[PDB]
Amino acid sequence: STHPTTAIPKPTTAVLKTSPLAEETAVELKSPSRLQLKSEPGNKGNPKGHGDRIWAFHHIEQGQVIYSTKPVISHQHLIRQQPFTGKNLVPRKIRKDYWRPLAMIELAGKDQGAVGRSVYQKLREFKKRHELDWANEAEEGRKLMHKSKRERGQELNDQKPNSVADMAAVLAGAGKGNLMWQVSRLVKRQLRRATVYWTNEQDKFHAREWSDNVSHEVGIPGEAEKKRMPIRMSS
Amino acid sequence: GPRPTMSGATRLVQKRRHGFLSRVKTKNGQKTLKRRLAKGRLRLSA
Amino acid sequence: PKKKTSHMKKRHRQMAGKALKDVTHLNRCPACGNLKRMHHLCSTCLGKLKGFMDRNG
Amino acid sequence: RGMGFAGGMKRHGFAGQEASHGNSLNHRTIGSVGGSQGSGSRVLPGKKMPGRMGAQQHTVQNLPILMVDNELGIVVVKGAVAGHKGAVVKVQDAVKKAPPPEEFVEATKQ
Amino acid sequence: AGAHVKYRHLSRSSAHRQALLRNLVTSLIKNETIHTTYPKAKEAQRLAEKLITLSKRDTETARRSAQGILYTPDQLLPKLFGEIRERYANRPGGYTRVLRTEPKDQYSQAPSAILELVDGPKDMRFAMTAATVARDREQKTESTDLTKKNMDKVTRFRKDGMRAFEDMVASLRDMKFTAGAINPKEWKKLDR
Amino acid sequence: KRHKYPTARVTRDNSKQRGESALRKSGTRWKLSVSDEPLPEPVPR
Amino acid sequence: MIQLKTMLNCIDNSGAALVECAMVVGQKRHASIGDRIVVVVQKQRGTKVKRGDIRHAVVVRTKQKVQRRDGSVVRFDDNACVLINKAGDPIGSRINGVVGQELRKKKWSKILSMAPMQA
RNA sequence: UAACAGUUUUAUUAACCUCUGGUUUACCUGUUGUUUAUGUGCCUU
RNA sequence: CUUGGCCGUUAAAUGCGGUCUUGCAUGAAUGAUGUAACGAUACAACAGCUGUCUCUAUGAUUGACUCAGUGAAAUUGGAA
RNA sequence: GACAUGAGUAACAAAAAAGAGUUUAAGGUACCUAAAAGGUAUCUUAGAGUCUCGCCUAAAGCUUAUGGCUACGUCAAGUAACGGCCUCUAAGUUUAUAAUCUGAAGAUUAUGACGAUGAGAAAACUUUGGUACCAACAUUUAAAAGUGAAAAUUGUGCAGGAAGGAUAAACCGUACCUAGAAUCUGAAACAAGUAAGCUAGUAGAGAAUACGAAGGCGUGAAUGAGAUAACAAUCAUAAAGGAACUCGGCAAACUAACUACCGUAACUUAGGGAUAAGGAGAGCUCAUUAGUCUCGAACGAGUAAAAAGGAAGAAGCAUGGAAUAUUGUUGUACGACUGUUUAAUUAA
RNA sequence: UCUUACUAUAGUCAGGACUAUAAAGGUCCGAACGGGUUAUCGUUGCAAAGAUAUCCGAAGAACUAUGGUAAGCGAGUGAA
Ligand SMILES: [K+]
Ligand SMILES: [Mg+2]
Ligand SMILES: [Mg+2]
Ligand SMILES: [Mg+2]
Ligand SMILES: [Mg+2]
Ligand SMILES: [Mg+2]
Ligand SMILES: [Mg+2]
Ligand SMILES: [Mg+2]
Ligand SMILES: [Mg+2]
Ligand SMILES: [Mg+2]
Ligand SMILES: [Mg+2]
Ligand SMILES: [Mg+2]
Ligand SMILES: [Mg+2]
Ligand SMILES: [Mg+2]
Ligand SMILES: [Mg+2]
Ligand SMILES: [Mg+2]
Ligand SMILES: [Mg+2]
Ligand SMILES: [Mg+2]
Ligand SMILES: [Mg+2]
Ligand SMILES: [Mg+2]
Ligand SMILES: [Mg+2]
Ligand SMILES: [Mg+2]
Ligand SMILES: [Mg+2]
Ligand SMILES: [Mg+2]
Ligand SMILES: [Mg+2]
Ligand SMILES: [Mg+2]
Ligand SMILES: [Mg+2]
Ligand SMILES: [Mg+2]
Ligand SMILES: [Mg+2]
Ligand SMILES: [Mg+2]
Ligand SMILES: [Mg+2]
Ligand SMILES: [Mg+2]
Ligand SMILES: [Mg+2]
Ligand SMILES: [Mg+2]
Ligand SMILES: [Mg+2]
Ligand SMILES: [Mg+2]
Ligand SMILES: [Mg+2]
Ligand SMILES: [Mg+2]
Ligand SMILES: [Mg+2]
Ligand SMILES: [Mg+2]
Ligand SMILES: [Mg+2]
Ligand SMILES: [Mg+2]
Ligand SMILES: [Mg+2]
Ligand SMILES: [Mg+2]
Ligand SMILES: [Mg+2]
Ligand SMILES: [Mg+2]
Ligand SMILES: [Mg+2]
Ligand SMILES: [Zn+2]
Repeated sequence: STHPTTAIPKPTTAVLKTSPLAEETAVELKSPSRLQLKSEPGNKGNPKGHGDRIWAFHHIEQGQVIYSTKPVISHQHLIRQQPFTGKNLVPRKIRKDYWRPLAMIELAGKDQGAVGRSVYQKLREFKKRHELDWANEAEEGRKLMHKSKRERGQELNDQKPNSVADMAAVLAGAGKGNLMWQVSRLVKRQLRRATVYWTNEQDKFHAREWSDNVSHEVGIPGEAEKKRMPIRMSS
Repeated sequence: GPRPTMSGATRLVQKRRHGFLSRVKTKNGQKTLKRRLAKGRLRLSA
Repeated sequence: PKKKTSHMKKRHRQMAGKALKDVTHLNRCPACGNLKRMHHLCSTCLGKLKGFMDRNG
Repeated sequence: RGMGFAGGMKRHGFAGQEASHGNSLNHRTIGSVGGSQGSGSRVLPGKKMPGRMGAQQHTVQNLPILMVDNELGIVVVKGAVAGHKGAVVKVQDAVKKAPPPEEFVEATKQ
Repeated sequence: AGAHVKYRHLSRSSAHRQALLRNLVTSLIKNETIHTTYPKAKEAQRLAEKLITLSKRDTETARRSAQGILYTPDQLLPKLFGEIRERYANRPGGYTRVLRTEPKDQYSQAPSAILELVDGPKDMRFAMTAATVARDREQKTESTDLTKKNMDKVTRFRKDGMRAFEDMVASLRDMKFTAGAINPKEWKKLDR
Repeated sequence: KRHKYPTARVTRDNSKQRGESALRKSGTRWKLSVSDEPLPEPVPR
Repeated sequence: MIQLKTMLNCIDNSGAALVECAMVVGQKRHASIGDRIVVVVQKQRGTKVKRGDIRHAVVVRTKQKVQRRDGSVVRFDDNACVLINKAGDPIGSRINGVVGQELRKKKWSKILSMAPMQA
């Protein structure tokens, strides 16, 4: 069975209005989690350094997005993150001449990997609710329901704009129980610092508004070595 | 009755069996080309 | 067939009782006055009323 | 009772042909329709063939009357009668039997 | 050779035919009207009336029998045992109406008809009778005995009846629905 | 998990993506931590 | 309804246990209770009749339902008979089992007198 | 007088379903595997 | 010649099996002869089973029939 | 060559299947309106989509080949996540060279060259001959367990199982179609045929059988709507009888699968016959529990653990419940046997 | 480029059972695959060899793929 939502106004846990349907901001729908009320959560059962950086890759022609914990992607990410959008629309493999890094999220804490694994979870869950349960784009915006099953599937593959908006939401506190919050419980709570590296400065404008805890930089480590210069707006 | 003898046929065999080089490099192939050249054929092979 | 059918016998088979019957079961719509079939609804007023009940209801 | 277009088995009691021993498409067919040139080179009149069946007048003779009720207006006769329920039938004294007694014919007219 | 058919088979299999009638009835209760072929409108009529009879029963067997006739019962059962049950509470049978129309598909020229629920929001005979009364008052013509007969038919068991009818007449007159209509006094002089 | 041996009682649905469709907008099979939030709307290209 | 190749249980002390109908005597329609048939003995019991003998028999009860004037209908779980001679009288002297009451109107008095129970 | 009881067979043609059977593809009941929808649904403070 | 004689099998045996043979015109690696095992080979019998049949009946779908759309073919000395 | 007849006839029937709404563009009608325009409704042509229902499913799905009269904005140094080109060679080829043979053409041997269906360093950064070999079969092995590959380890049987070379990014391919719904071969939009991988889940020994999540489909009007006669095809059931049918049990029906169940003849080449024959059991509930597992704290409890389990019990006409596995026995001839054959009338 | 044989390089054969083997069998039941026994349908067919059921082999003298060789005075190939 499956349960699709409706495009109705709802409250948000983030400090921003991630969507025009957002009613309120910074709403606590559940008590803090075990690690939310922790000044420095750590990677207890994960490799050293895992979770400090989160990568995002996109198809520079079609817009298909993939999230990874490592600086590279494999055939697993494509089979496990890309749903069926139609015939001849799901690639049978990853082609090196089409997939490029979209962004990299780096947390200030260099040993609090648990915070990143959570940001990674919310990102993959949001993407699943964009490919499925896209009631906010059926009659509005792109109007996917007014299109053919061919054009509709081509637009469900273009998850690049949606992905950038997910980052601005997840990094702003979106999601129930995401570790981007820091509850003191003396009760004062705040957001954790993060840094997003972009290959294209223009891509960061898909999000209508960014949080105050995120800083933007141009250039992902490893691209300059491949002779891939970043795209800047001010030239 | 006729049979589907071109089922599963490949174009690598067409070039080997009826291609241009299969004829200019043989004694009997040269006659074929010269016969078709005298008749005015555009397609001398394959 | 053993022989070719002549013009007389093929015209018989095609015309004798095969004439198209005129439709005389016609009357007028009570709402607009257009010609319609007896015991049938007006196709003009049907669509117009079908659409009138779609806007305001 | 009407039967519509009936084949040769139902309309005339034709036996039909075999069912399994090689028969080809002729299980309920009428078979041969006549003899060859020496018999006229034609189908003879009166040849029994498929056609409409039923919906014809039919008489049953010598049926006794078991009950006579005036209130219900019924006359119960022994046996079966042609037609469906609700159809009109004609009842009359039997022709192959002696007329009813003279005392009865006069009592009814009286 | 055998028996006459009990009902129309509609050139289908047993399972297909049953599903066909369940869909026609499901669409009828969902939209209150369906435009299909006359033979289908006449086979779905006997099943639609038997489903509304179950809606007027109080046993649980009737609730399970209605669930087995509709295709989305969780969404239509409340309407069946709700709005529809209250509508036909005082009408002894005859909850449906089949009206012949012109062919819905001109390719086949198949005789078509409209199957509708009487006293419903999309009653075509209720609207046609209103457009007739609207034309008479706008043209100052005297309504015929057949128009008055239909005016009483579409207002007797309805909830409000005359009030709803007069509102439909007033709406059509204000909207000028009868514009371009031919006066019945000029029908005898028209050859087209 | 209480019983870990392979033959243990199987009570999960082994068809994870059952009823899920991106073209038919079927929704998610289960309720997630981000399912009660409004989907963020980006700026179009 | 007994016909050619039908097997019947002979219920008289003639020496036969299972007989096969070979001919329906006196009619073309299949034989019922009270009709004569010609049988071939297939099994004996242990001037008795031996296996392979050809004798006449009378159907005394059938598995097909037999209707009567009073609307009553009788049915047995088997088809049985008793052997007779061309003269018409029984060969045996005692019958073990119930017989059909239709033997009365077909002039089978001798078969009924030696019958213990009738149904 | 009453009452009781008894008053052919075979073959064939045709009609007819009261009876005896056969059939029953939108009837009732029971039941297996699996799927879908809806409702409901474990222990403990 | 011939349905060879005899026996068994069948209510009834030009069949099948056994057996005797004066075998028109069997015969020994153009192999002779007898078993086990094997066979969509051929023949015969028994039990069971059945619409194969006595003797058919009813039911289902697709065609057949009608309306709308599209639109062949073999054949044809000429034909009242 | 044109035009007739049959004939407005047959056909548009792979036993999947359709029903009701919505909508875009262009155009044709009617009305409103006569300032054109616009509006309302409807029809034609070409599309799109929603809800419902059904069919396929170890496919009629997805990803790719052979191929292509479908269409040209299909983008790569290499690995992960790629082939060709290029190097090496097999079967073979050779109007290359030399020698030899030869009526001419040519042929032969050697060498060279060419020739994949094979072999080719590294990478999530990279540039001797059992001291054996990489044919078949079996076994073992990436340490929580199971499963499927790769490669290797060990062994077995006889039928005794290649060759050769080595070890800062050109050029070519990349679109679509995979045959039940518009593309390959079958003269074609043909119920045929064609290579590889993946091919939900339940349930099973299983890729059997049944359902079917996703996906696709329910054909380009190459059709649609009715009606449900004869007759045909493909099926279903059937009183009594049970081969009386027939050249002949043709066709159909009976039977059937499973168990670490019982039992099993003549004969025999001693292996068989044999899964002979013929019988028994089966689903649901439940007493009971040696160990394993779980919970609580030796012991106690537990099948919201796998299994075991009994002469236990309940209900129904019926528990191999639906689907899937087509009888048994006997006597001969011929040929020992498994095999092979007239592609498309003879499979013996 | 069909087909017969050969040749080189490769690939495929669910599951179960018996047998001396863990693996030694022109073994057994049975899918894929490969055959084409029987019947019906079809015969201007969907098809110039098809459909349905039934039946046979299915670790082998097996099946399959890409190449190669051998054919038209003399006969290539041929479980014939
Ligand atoms: K020479
Ligand atoms: Mg592609
Ligand atoms: Mg040929
Ligand atoms: Mg080939
Ligand atoms: Mg009638
Ligand atoms: Mg018959
Ligand atoms: Mg004459
Ligand atoms: Mg004549
Ligand atoms: Mg039809
Ligand atoms: Mg069914
Ligand atoms: Mg009757
Ligand atoms: Mg009656
Ligand atoms: Mg009856
Ligand atoms: Mg019902
Ligand atoms: Mg000799
Ligand atoms: Mg027509
Ligand atoms: Mg004709
Ligand atoms: Mg006709
Ligand atoms: Mg026709
Ligand atoms: Mg228009
Ligand atoms: Mg390359
Ligand atoms: Mg080379
Ligand atoms: Mg290669
Ligand atoms: Mg196919
Ligand atoms: Mg084609
Ligand atoms: Mg095809
Ligand atoms: Mg299968
Ligand atoms: Mg397809
Ligand atoms: Mg359709
Ligand atoms: Mg019977
Ligand atoms: Mg019976
Ligand atoms: Mg006989
Ligand atoms: Mg006979
Ligand atoms: Mg048979
Ligand atoms: Mg007991
Ligand atoms: Mg009982
Ligand atoms: Mg042999
Ligand atoms: Mg063989
Ligand atoms: Mg042949
Ligand atoms: Mg062959
Ligand atoms: Mg043959
Ligand atoms: Mg070849
Ligand atoms: Mg074998
Ligand atoms: Mg037939
Ligand atoms: Mg024919
Ligand atoms: Mg065998
Ligand atoms: Mg086998
Ligand atoms: Zn009108």
